Amino acid sequence: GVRTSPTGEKVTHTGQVYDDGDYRKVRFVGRQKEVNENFAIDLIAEQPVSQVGSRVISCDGGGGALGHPRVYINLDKETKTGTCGYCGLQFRQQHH
Amino acid sequence: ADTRPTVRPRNDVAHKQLSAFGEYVAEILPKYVQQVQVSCFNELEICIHPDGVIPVLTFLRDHSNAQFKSLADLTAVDIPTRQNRFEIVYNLLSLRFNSRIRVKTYTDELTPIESSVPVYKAANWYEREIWDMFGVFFANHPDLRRILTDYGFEGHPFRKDFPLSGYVELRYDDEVKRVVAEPVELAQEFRKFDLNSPWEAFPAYRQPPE
Amino acid sequence: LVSNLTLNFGPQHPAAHGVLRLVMELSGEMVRKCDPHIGLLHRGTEKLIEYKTYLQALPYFDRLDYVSMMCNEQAYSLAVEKLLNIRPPPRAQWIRVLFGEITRLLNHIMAVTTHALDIGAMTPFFWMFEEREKMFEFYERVSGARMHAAYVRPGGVHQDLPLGLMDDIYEFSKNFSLRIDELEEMLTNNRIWRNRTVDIGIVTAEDALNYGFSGVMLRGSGIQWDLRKTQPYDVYDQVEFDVPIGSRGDCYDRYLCRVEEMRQSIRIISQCLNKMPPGEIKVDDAKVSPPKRAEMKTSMESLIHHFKLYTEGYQVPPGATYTAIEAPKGEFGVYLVSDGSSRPYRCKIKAPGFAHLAGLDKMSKGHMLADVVAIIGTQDIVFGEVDR
Amino acid sequence: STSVKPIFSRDMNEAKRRVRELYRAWYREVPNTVHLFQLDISVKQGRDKVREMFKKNAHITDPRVVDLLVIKGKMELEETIKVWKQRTHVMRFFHETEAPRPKDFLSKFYVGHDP
Amino acid sequence: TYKYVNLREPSMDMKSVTDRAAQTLLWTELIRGLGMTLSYLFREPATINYPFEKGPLSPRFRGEHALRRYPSGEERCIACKLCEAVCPAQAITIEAEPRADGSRRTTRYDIDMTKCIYCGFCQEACPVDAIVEGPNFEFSTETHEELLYNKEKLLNNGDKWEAEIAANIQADYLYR
Amino acid sequence: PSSRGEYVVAKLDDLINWARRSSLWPMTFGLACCAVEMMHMAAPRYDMDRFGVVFRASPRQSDVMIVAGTLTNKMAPALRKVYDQMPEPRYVVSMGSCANGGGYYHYSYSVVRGCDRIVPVDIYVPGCPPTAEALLYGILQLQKKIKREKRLRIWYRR
Amino acid sequence: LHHAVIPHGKGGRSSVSGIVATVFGATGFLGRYVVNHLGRMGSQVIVPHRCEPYDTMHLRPMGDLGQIIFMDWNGRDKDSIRRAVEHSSVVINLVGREWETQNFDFEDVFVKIPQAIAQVSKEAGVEKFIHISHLNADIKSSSKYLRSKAVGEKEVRETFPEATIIKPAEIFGREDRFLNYFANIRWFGGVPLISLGKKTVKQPVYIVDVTKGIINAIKDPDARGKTFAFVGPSRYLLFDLVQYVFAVAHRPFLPYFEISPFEPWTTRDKVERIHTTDKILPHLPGLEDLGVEATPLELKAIEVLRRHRTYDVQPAKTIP
Ligand SMILES: NC(=O)C1=CN([C@@H]2O[C@H](COP(=O)(O)OP(=O)(O)OC[C@H]3O[C@@H](n4cnc5c(N)ncnc54)[C@H](OP(=O)(O)O)[C@@H]3O)[C@@H](O)[C@H]2O)C=CC1
Ligand code: SF4
Ligand code: SF4
Ligand code: SF4
Ligand SMILES: [Zn+2]
Repeated sequence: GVRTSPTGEKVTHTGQVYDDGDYRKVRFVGRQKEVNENFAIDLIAEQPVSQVGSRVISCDGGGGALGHPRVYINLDKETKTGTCGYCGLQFRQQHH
Repeated sequence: ADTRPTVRPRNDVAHKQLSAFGEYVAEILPKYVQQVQVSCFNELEICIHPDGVIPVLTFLRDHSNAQFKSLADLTAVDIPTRQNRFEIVYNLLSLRFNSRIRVKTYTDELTPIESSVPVYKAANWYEREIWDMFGVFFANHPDLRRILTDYGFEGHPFRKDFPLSGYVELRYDDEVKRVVAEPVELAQEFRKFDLNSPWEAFPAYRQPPE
Repeated sequence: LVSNLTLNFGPQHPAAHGVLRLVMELSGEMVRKCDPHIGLLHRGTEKLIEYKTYLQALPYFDRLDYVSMMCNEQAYSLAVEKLLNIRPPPRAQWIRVLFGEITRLLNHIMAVTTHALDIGAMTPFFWMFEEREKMFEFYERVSGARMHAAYVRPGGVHQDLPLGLMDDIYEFSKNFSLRIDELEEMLTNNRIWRNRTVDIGIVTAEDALNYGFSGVMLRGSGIQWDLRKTQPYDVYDQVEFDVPIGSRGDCYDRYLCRVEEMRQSIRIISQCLNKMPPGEIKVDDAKVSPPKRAEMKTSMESLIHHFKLYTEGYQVPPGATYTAIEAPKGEFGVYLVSDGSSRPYRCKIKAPGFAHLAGLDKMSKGHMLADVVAIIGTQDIVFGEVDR
Repeated sequence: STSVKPIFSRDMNEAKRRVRELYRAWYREVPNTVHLFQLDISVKQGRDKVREMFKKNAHITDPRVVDLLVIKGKMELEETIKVWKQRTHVMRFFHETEAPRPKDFLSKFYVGHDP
Repeated sequence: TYKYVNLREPSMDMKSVTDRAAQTLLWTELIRGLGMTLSYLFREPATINYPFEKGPLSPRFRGEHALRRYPSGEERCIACKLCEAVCPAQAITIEAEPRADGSRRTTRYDIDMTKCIYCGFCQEACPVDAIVEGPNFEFSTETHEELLYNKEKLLNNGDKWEAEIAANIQADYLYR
Repeated sequence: PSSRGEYVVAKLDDLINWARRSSLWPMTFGLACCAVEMMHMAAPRYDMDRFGVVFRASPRQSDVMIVAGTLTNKMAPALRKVYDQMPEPRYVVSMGSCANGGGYYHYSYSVVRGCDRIVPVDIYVPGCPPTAEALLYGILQLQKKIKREKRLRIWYRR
Repeated sequence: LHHAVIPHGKGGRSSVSGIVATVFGATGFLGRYVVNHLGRMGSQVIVPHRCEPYDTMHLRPMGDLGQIIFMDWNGRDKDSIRRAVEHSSVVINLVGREWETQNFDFEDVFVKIPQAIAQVSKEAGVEKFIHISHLNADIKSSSKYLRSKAVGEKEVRETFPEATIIKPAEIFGREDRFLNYFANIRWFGGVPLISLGKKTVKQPVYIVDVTKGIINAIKDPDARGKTFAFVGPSRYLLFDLVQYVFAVAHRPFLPYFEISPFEPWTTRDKVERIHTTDKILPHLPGLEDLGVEATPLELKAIEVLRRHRTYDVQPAKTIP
């Protein structure tokens, strides 16, 4: 989601934008404010939750040595979805 | 030698020889030598009163059992926590006996050390450097002056109280058509990371209480 | 003094050894005195290292002598190992030796060729530099960086050799000796080369010791001394090679010595490939050797030791030492001083070219002006370590 | 106790000698310096600057220090005499490009934070 | 064990002397010197054709730092500041705040490609293989400011080359 | 023949912009490690000379300066002096990372933080050292940068 | 002042001053000092230009990273002008020529271009403005350079009533085309042709003096709307100057070139300004008011013509 300011400048996934009065945006004149449109926060939300059997499920981001360290995610609480700290993929215990 | 690939095999024979060779120099020149110590990695240390730079260095160079022909290295270690802040160090080689000894003195800003150039021609420039970077003055040096720093460097860099970024940064100015100097300004300051762990690392080296 | 001239190399010519401002005092045709100025490249390396971790400081030693890289790192590594009181695994010691000789090949090729480039001999510069290009790949295929590999570290090396490399180093070594014989076929017997480096810059045996010379300067005038034979460090006690010794003392012998050392490097590599042992490449002491990524991403202790060794480094026992190696140019060593913290307190770098340059005045007495070209070159002076 | 090894001068009376010896060394060299480097300041200006650096050290009292201050001066002069310095190095004592740094209190309180 | 390099004694026999006398007046060894050069004329030059050809490299090659993403697309970096704390030249600047969804992530991440020394330490210290160095090296710029890569530039490069960075890491992650 | 004033300028302007880039004679400043790569770039493998870029030229008949290595405060005045002696046109190319922002030695008292302070740089080549191939890319890139010059056209429109 | 322009630092190279200056025609002899002085303290600077980007390189060292910007524009266009002045805390116009082309005559560079710039600054709401007028401006003046100049001094005082128009006398400096004009152009390959330079009074000023004046004007809040002229501290006669010049330049002297493409030398109208007397305007505030002292031509003429001097000179007599 690239939502632009009324002044006409894009807003990054960090939210920074040179507001109306600031002179610092003059640099872009004749050039462009390079931004990356693959907003990280959006893409993860697209990925679906996963159903598991036991209270504890292990996440490694897939690939073992090529992923983040191994973390064990509690899932006793059912009012919320367990989340892997590193990659952010969610898990939830099923029918309970 | 022992069967432990992750440890350094001790060579005690060479260590014993240095201790035997220890008193050999402590007895011969007791007017100067203050302290002689041997480190566990087979390196002899001789502590000499600063006056005895020539008597001691000249001895080992020529004695019939030292024969330390070549001067390996010559520097100083700034240490602002001592009255004699600086600390010269001479590293000597001996091709005949195939061994190295280290000789150290102590001085300060205003107490020059006699040039050892007569003993070794090697220290012709190493003594310029020590003066250039640390400020210690060498008496009777044939030609003492800056060797490393830039001309008119109003300071002695390698002192521990000399900021890493200096005091003036250069730049070229069109108004005067020549390089100029100004007080140093950094686009990004040098971040000063604090690394010291708050837990005692080696109990062996523990300094006793005060 | 008749007419002192500030002969300057600031407008550097194609020699790539640094920038040298030389102040001389001629008497007509013949030179009579010299006074090199060497501050032109002093960057302050010996002062910055006091703010870095021993690990962070390692890349500096790579940029001291920028034609003998991996040899420099080995010099620093041995010093830290010695103070750490740990030994690299036997496989590591062979790899480091394997590249020490390869680096020594790199250094001499630069030394002999450029030393011949300065005297107008231009063809030998290329032929051998092509081999330097091939050798760069071995640097690049193990460490990923053509020159400043930083491959050698305290505790062994970083990554093990990739497959098909030793089987490819062998290919280089086998045909290499033909390259040198081509080199000698235009320098040794050539009369023009002889006229330039015979009876030039003769150094007396006693003086060489007094001024503080080392390497091909000492052994170029008869002195029998090579730290690879008297004070071996890694495995040199377990290989066979003959330290060439000259007798005349002039430049010619030093040129012969360097060419002979390269051949004595091949005789060693031939033994490193055949004797290369198996095992791990780094000390299996996690507190000094950060674990491989496999264990870091799986085990608790394996992670912490990968979280402190890359932010705080390893503590070193308080102390100081001087360690030296037979670097290609000459004796190279560091007077590292540790006060117990993960950052060195002091590090003096004994550049072999520092003493070999101060002694230029002595060697330059009573020689034509053009002979300083063949005198500076024969010493293999690189101002990266002269100034630091 | 104050037993201290001297460098050259055993007392201020001898030490002050080299200072006057030194001052003449500069005072007679400024004319050469201006012409040698083709600077663009009259011979008068250099000596006036020279006095300043000598003057700011009038407060000194230690015999050793004056020997040290003197020792540096010879090196500075020797480089100047031999033309080892360069036109740039000569003018670094005058601070041309540096704009007037304010020094009174109300000046400081209007420009920034430095006391 | 040593050996002598220049200790030959010229035998004073007439034939031998005539050879050294023959050598001088006929330049034979110099005629030989013209021989080796002639051979190299008829050899095949080792010159490659750039840019239509490239110099062989290796998977471990170090190039333009870049920031990676998981297969899902999420940023791998978690602002652990290991890379900053180890970059010898202090060419890395980092800031982080808890993102909207309360996940540790960066806000400001800058690499100074002029203070960088291209040492490879950053990719060694990353516990999640986020910051790496791609096989690209042709990124010379006409201005100094262009060579200051911030978070946006690094992410784009990572996305730009990711088709290759993984391929190299795949073949080489075992040695590490 | 026939052509407007604008057209004839472009073609005869296109010529010189081609001559001044097909024949570059670069002065070399071998100040540090990155000096070595400059030698490799001239070595047999790449043979920078194959593009007309000769190996050695008198600093007072150069065509482009390639600052390679660190720029010490002591050595800075010499560099500027050399720069002023270069006949126009003169293009300066910064090579490496210590000749761009002080590289490894950015915080060294005796290092000029980026040679651009002493002279105006045209092309910046990153990498310490920039692989001998990358440096060659910069030189090729410089020729294009020349190729995008329109002196006479601007002159005709004065 | 705007939040991002608050002063910060100690005024060095990388210190932030807060002066977002847009300089028009900065490529000229006068501009490069103004740019350099603005760059000295690190003030953000935008530099529109018309020539090749190559010709702007020498300005680059004068500014820190991201403080110097090289846009493009055209006098005949106002769309380009707006971009370069959209967020400038001040705008400086330094355009001008010593000769006329077939594209931009004297009026275009001295009337419309100074104006067109002024209006857009008003349209964009620029808070300040500076304009370089000529000391001898008068619509009844002989020199079309001056007559064209005299028109511009009016609109700029009208379109931007608060613009600080400045009217300096002849300027000299290292790259000046006045002291270098006499030494080389007048004499080289040609004996002096002075047409009885006995009545004229010339009062040139030093380039550095002008440069320091402009910056001080920007800082001052009360300088809004005023008008200044900068004149050396000592008046002189045309003939006395030329004769004295050859003493410093050590060229032979004998008391008493057409218009072509390229940059002409010794143009028809340029002569009138050499002979034209310097106006005496005691009522207009000058350099001394800006906290700037005039530097006598004796002190600084040495450096400019030192190069003319191939490989003990009484200073020129003054005229009250
Ligand atoms: N010595 C003097 O004349 C004195 C100074 N002044 C005024 O100071 C001002 C600046 O002085 P100075 O630097 O020596 O003047 P310059 O001759 O150097 O020209 C100043 C700028 O104007 C540019 N220029 C010329 N024509 C145009 C155009 N159509 N459109 C845009 N820009 C153009 C020039 O660029 P380009 O080169 O590409 O054309 C140049 O950058 C002058 O205008 C002058 O009236 C007033 C009193 C005395
Ligand atoms: S390669 Fe090394 S110097 Fe460069 S950014 Fe990475 S850690 Fe820093
Ligand atoms: S080391 Fe990796 S995960 Fe940690 S801050 Fe750096 S890029 Fe991010
Ligand atoms: S830029 Fe690269 S080659 Fe040059 S001095 Fe720095 S690290 Fe060495
Ligand atoms: Zn996960």
